[PDB]
Amino acid sequence: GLRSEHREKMNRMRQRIAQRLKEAQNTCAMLTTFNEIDMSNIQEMRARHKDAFLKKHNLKLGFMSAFVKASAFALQEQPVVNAVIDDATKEVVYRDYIDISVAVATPRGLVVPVIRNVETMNYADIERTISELGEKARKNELAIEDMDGGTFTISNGGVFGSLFGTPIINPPQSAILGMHAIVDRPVVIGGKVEVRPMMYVALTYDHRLIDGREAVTFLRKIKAAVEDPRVLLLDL
Amino acid sequence: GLRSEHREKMNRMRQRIAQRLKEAQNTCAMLTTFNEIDMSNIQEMRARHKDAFLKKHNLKLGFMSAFVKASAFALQEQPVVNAVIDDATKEVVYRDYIDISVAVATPRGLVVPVIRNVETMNYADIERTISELGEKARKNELAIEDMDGGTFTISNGGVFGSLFGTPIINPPQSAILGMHAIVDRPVVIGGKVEVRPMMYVALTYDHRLIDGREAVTFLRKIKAAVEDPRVLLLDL
Amino acid sequence: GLRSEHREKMNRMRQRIAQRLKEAQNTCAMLTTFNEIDMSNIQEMRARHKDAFLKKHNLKLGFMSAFVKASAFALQEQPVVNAVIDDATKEVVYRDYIDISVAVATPRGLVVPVIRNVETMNYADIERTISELGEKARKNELAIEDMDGGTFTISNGGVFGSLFGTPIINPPQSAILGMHAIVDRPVVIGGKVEVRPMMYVALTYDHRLIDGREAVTFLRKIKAAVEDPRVLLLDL
Repeated sequence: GLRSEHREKMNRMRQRIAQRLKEAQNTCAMLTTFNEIDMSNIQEMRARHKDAFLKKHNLKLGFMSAFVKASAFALQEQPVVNAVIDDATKEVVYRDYIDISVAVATPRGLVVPVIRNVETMNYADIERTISELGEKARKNELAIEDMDGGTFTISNGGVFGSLFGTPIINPPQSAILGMHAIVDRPVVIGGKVEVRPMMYVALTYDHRLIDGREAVTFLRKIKAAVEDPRVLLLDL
Repeated sequence: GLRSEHREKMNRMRQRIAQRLKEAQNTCAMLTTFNEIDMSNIQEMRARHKDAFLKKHNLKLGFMSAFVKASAFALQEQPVVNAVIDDATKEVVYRDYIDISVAVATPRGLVVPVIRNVETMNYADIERTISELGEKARKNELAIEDMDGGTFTISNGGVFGSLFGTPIINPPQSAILGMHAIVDRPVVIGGKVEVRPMMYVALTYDHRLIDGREAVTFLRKIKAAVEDPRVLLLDL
Repeated sequence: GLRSEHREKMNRMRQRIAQRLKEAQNTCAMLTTFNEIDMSNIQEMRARHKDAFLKKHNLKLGFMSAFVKASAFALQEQPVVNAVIDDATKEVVYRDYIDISVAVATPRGLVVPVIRNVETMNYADIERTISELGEKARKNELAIEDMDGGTFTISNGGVFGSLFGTPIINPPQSAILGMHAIVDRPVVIGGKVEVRPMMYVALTYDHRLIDGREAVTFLRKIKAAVEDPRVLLLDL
């Protein structure tokens, strides 16, 4: 055999990132709750609205916008999940606005832009902002003010094939949604086993501020808004 | 868009609750292990003993009592899981008695009464105590001595539709059982795919005191006692 | 009812173990990601190569060696997962060698020997080392130098029937693989529901050093190497 232990020194900013990551766990009391979403409806919608959508808006219709809009609706329903707890003053600051940070992928790494005031956006606007920030961040010119102060987060581990896992809360928030890969699985529809494209979804919430019942109902609201997008119009 | 950050100050007791919650994680070394329970037998039992049980005892036959009794049996089998570790004296205090705290739901919130000395109770007694405490706590007159000093806990996230998640240990204990919603899922019975009502069950245990093998065997014991209630009579 | 709280004092070494266990969580930023592995191929291989393998090597062909070799291949593919982070000097020490610690079961308890330089071993060598250490540790004569300094770990909760759970990183490492019990489950093969022997696999990684994408790809690499062992020969 052989032995060798070459090494590299940790730079300043990576050390800062590690310290911040540990502070995130040492500040919040994190727990996770899982659920499954039937992705048939979104796939069926996009597989026929993609062509006309591409012609109209010069954009590709992914399913990220549906999740972003559903999460925005769920947050609007339950303000507490949109709030954050500040220990420096012993105050639970609420927020009337809602902006969401979505992770984008670059060969150099992954970064998290922010979508400002998502409550007034359609699917087209969300997709356009996502594409604009994904091409703007592909080149390194992404400034701090486009990454600062998200209230809620959506993490994408699905594109790499994970089944389900526990994400970690980005410091200045109270929750994070972690999506995962879509897999064909057998499910029971109307008392009969059937094959559908399903995906597990995991939510991590700060148990100090958000009760377990609140987190579970919030996740079920996201599920309801993603399975049948027409729920968004009914304000149901 | 618009921005507004109205806020509310955290009261004394909620701050104390948050501090206690963080102390719970900073004291124990928590891990989780999951399993699945086939709920066919309990449903079939209650769907035909409900009427005569209601006439005899003036009570509704839920499946909470079955889980409470099965957990009591499992705890009696493995004393270590019923013990707690005291850092203030460096002693692992065992307990010959067994009392279990079960979470009840109220519109104002959720609270956790205690069932004293569950080892000598039938299903009828457990159901009667649960109903009595659920109606007594519906009105606010629930005193401290009815909530102090549980050795083991059963958490109910199922009624809200969660699939599975990781609960957090109530401070003065070594484990907690978290039930979840019952869903019809395809399973393999005798080499053939079949549809049954299943439910995921999660156990969180303090890894300092309880070994992984012990936790897994304890969870399997609960599964065995809940799938086939006649195991309780055999002392098997 | 009755009450009694006899107790036993925690000895020195068990207290040290608990302190080390808590230090493990307070040092690393741990997260978990899960996946499922189709175990048909390994079962089919061993169910017909077992007899000739037993005659040739006087050994029983388990599936532990396949997992050990697949994990070694995955580690060799991604050096960062094999590295560890040292806070005492602010350096990320890499390792050109690879040794793996595998948990063995004894009636007195469970212990974790080490397999040195697994990158140059076949299935036969890994099985022989596992058997030798399992019989050597059955008797208490297992020295420290046979347990010190593993770079990666494989934990066995399957033999006790667990479905899936979150293991805890052994201090001087950056990841741990936790296997679980094999269960027959319905899966979709070529658009049609089918019954196969499956098993959930969980990876716990230190989020300070290993990115989520890296962990997910590493787990998928293990899955690819275990489902089709011929991937090992192709260096694919």
